Amino acid sequence: EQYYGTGRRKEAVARVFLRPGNGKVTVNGQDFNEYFQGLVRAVAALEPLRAVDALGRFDAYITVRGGGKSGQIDAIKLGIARALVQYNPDYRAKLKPLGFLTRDARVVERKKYGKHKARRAPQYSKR
Amino acid sequence: ARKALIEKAKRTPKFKVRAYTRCVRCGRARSVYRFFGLCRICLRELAHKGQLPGVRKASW
Amino acid sequence: GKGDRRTRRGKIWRGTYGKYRPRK
Amino acid sequence: WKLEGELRAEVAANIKRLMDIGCYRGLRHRRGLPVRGQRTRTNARTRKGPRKTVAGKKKAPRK
Amino acid sequence: KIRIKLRGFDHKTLDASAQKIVEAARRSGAQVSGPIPLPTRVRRFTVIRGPFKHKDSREHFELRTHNRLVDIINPNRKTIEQLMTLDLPTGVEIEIKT
Amino acid sequence: ARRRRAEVRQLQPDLVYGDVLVTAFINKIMRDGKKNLAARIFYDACKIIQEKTGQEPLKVFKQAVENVKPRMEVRSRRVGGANYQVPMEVSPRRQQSLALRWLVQAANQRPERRAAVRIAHELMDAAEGKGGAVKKKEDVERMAEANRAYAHYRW
Amino acid sequence: GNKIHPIGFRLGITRDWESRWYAGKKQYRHLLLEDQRIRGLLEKELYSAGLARVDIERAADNVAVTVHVAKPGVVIGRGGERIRVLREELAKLTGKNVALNVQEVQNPNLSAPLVAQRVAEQIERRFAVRRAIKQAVQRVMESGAKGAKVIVSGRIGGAEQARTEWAAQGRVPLHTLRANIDYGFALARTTYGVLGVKAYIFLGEV
Amino acid sequence: PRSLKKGVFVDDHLLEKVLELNAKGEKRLIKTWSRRSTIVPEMVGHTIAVYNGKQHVPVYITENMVGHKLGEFAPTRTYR
RNA sequence: CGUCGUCAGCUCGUGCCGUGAGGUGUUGGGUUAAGUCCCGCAACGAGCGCAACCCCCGCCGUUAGUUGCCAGCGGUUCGGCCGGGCACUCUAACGGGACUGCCCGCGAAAGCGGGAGGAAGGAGGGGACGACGUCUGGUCAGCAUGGCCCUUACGGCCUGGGCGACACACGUGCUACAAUGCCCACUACAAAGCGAUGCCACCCGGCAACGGGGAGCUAAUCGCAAAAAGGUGGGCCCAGUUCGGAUUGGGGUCUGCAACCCGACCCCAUGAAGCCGGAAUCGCUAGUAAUCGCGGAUCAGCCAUGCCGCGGUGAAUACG
Ligand SMILES: [Zn+2]
Repeated sequence: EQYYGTGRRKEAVARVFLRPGNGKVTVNGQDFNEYFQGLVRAVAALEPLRAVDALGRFDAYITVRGGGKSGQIDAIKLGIARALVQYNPDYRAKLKPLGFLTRDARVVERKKYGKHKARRAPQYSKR
Repeated sequence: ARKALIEKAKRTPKFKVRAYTRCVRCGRARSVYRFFGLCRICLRELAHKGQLPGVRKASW
Repeated sequence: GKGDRRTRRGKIWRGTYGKYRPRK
Repeated sequence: WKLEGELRAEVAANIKRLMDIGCYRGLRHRRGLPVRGQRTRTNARTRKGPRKTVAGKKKAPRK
Repeated sequence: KIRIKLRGFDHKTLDASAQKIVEAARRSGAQVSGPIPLPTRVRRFTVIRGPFKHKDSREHFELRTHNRLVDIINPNRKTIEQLMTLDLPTGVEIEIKT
Repeated sequence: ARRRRAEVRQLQPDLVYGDVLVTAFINKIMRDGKKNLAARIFYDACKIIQEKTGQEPLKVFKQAVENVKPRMEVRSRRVGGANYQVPMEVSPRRQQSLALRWLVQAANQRPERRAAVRIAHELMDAAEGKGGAVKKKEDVERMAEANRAYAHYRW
Repeated sequence: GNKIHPIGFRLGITRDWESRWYAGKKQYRHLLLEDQRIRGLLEKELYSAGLARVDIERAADNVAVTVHVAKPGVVIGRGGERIRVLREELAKLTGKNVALNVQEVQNPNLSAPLVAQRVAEQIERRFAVRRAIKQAVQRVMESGAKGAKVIVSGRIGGAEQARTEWAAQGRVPLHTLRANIDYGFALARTTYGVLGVKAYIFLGEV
Repeated sequence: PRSLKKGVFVDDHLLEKVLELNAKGEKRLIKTWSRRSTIVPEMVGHTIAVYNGKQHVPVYITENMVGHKLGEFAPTRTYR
């Protein structure tokens, strides 16, 4: 009837809803190719599908809010990866070795004082 | 921070643009926070004692 | 660039609005 | 619009004026220093011309 | 429909406080909307550590304010009885608008 | 790197050829992390290699890298006074880094106003064995083997 | 010149504030300046009583104030006549209308502020600094405490060269964020100059 | 590209003191610390002496220099 | 408060060695980010420091739902707008989870390598946190304080000027020299913050700064706010240019008693140097550098291109 998987990346949340069907994707309304209009990376998000020969077998409604269309592309990629497991829990065996079921914990680094950008340290002359 | 120069409390700005914060504890006019009436120093001194209600040490 | 006060960026950089970066 | 020569004539005419009257702004023109109240301790080359280096004082961290 | 809004500095002086308000009125009115959290507003004070120079000393101080809501629809006298005068915390301060 | 032997960051394959080496090259084109414009340029270029060249872009590319990889390079070294330039092999790893870097560099050294083209044309020239990229490569080997006397400082 | 205030450092845990009351924006600065006015007099007066802390709770025009002392008597007064003078001198400062409780200090020998003042005083009377210090650490260490330490500033004995005296026993982990170390500082005006006094007392842990 | 808006400012120390002299014609000198004031026609012909912040310099106010502000005719700093 | 230095050290107690200063312990072998741990040993333990206990970010669950969504149903001015519903995102409080715990390999042990599960590991990523001491380090100008000095004044009030001067020298930066770019238009994703005379919706007058009018907000429910880079379409066509905006002339807004000295902003004109920088020299090992915009404190206004902080996109390289 329906399947779920969230998915978060670099501060992005993607609600992934798979549903046996054609293979289209409605990201926040616009078509998959409409929200990510011209982003050589987009293709990534659906990689967990091709992982187990899905896509042209499923369908996906997706809500995405937070971060940037790049982070969303990874949240969504994780969503489609999780949801694809509630469906058949047997997918892990091949879906995980790729690492799709991991939550990239790489986040912006705090901006420490004394320094220009958390690390970028100010420069000196005839020290 | 001479008593003499703490005429700031005098209101009587003649014109309200001559008004100026001043520390409500040391007179440290130079970097007085509003929310406290205290200068960057005293604010730090008191925060260490605990006399600044719900003013813990930040970190993240 | 960010420096031309009479362009989009020049206005954005200077955090202002005018004939070159109207409110909308 | 007032263009070309006739314009340069005006502008030149203006400057000449605030320059004839004790106008400080006019003196800044004579002295050749920036008029719109900028710093003249450093950065005024666009108005001064090329640096005119002189002898100086070393050991006194002028860094 | 009595909307309560609780704010405090201690995230316990509230969960304690606002929780009393829940168990109390849960015997004289509706059933309460449960104490709903609500984002916290933090105030940062970045100060130079010592006096005179040392621009890169610093040390951070924040004054985080917490909020709680609750919401009791179906006000029924006894509700305003179990609540009206039976609070306890000192580091709290309420505002209610039924 | 005093402690470990810093392992190589493994890159996610291409979003079209699924070739890691490509991502690498695209990363060398990128600047200010504007990885989209970077990816575009390399693909537009691949389509410029399709038109003006009846060959598959991917193979033209790899061919290029190949001719641009130096197999010997000179590394300075202090040996009794003077700093003799010792000639020596080049790691497989370093060969790539240099090849790709050199390509992008020579590519941005070309005249054609369009970024995507300079890459397109540079790659091709490289394949044929000509172009600023292969120059540097052959210049390097020349440098070594011309200092092959101090090669007994093997390093 | 390193190390943070052991209290301010632990405020989140093993140590509560001296003023616990909500407020904000338009009030906070006014409602705080007051607290200082309060503490101001209490310390200026209740000296001989042995001040140690001045908790100040609030809710609305009905302040708290719970002065902590070693000699609760000196505070109260005869039958309670002084707690009348002060408690009144109080509202002549804050129309607010406020209470004035008084708790007794269970062994002023575990009150960093006290141990400090204790030493600060001796030093003012011209006692041998190092001795006074060792003694103090002993008293504190000799009546409970899993650790203690005292530090006197400089110009020890009026010496032309400012020095710095020590003394310490048992664990006194300033680094362990959970120790529960009472910190106390005492000044010490003198013919030759000011000399700060620091008292550190360690109790339990968790 | 100067600008005040609507209400050309002029301290009335010298103002109501300059026009009072307009009744008997003119006068022979003035002296105000109000270098902050704009110059109005009524000042023309007159001779107001402005303050350096140290001296009172005699400034003959002519038409050509109306809109300006007195101080612009009493130099502050001393150079070369 | 800075600093060596977050460096892996500095010591004590008792014992033992030495006429003594002192030594042993703290050295040796293995290991570690670490005086970390293991084995050894006339040493046995301990204190300060390391680590841990605290905060932010990674995954899961409970409680709570005016944040949230047809997930799921009916309606629609089809705006999650309406009813409704807490599932989900989220909000904030608590609980779980990682410990070389399990599997194979070497080892005496600590542990090293490898593998499974897992969101995650072998200190998972970033903070707070700085030992005994050193520099006669920094600050009597924040405050405190010994001593010396001044008291019609080395005090106090005021107006004005100065701290903003310049032939020059240096440091830290901003903007840039352009096509991986600049301009115009259209269109899309963020976080953390701040708001009472304060944020300012929307409407009107103005090219505009801004003015007039005026709704809501007491602020997860209103406002600042537009994110910018980006995607789509057009223009420019390699030129000191539709690069670059200094400088200067004019008009004007706004704050403020007051913007000459000496404010910021808007519009017209002007349109400089600069075509990538000598010797020499600085930063950063990953979500880092690089690049893009957003907020805040101070604050009437503002010389912010500074400082503290936020998220977006996102590398190269490390033999040694
Ligand atoms: Zn102060």
